[PDB]
Amino acid sequence: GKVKSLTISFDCSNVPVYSSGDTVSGRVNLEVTGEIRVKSLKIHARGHAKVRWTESTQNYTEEVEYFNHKDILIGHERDGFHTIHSGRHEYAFSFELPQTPLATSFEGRHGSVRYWVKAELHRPWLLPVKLKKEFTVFEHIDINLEHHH
Repeated sequence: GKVKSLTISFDCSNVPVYSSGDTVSGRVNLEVTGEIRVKSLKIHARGHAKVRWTESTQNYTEEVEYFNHKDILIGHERDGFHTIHSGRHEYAFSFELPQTPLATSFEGRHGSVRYWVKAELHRPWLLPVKLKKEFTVFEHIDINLEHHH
């Protein structure tokens, strides 16, 4: 069998922008011909900030992780032998972002803030296939409140 395509998509028009408290939902999309044996399909979602600065002249950098979510969508972490059959497969995933403040996605001279989901397809006697896809976070969008009578 052969993996013909492996992609990540985010469920939503515009591309979804996320913020504190939001659920990020998406899928790992896999197209296969024939059959393939897999150990696991894993996802790893992460948000982090990295910054750079100079001091009289020794250069420094600092990193902070905002969250780190891991999930096994197929198989088992041990290194299961699940079989993916001919056709198209969309493996759903979802996770919730922290409710506390999250820095806006950013790339600049002095540093960056990045959020992403990484998918890993692990197969017997083969190197993992790894794919990353960024998603955009805004610190401030629209705070939804509810009122009751």
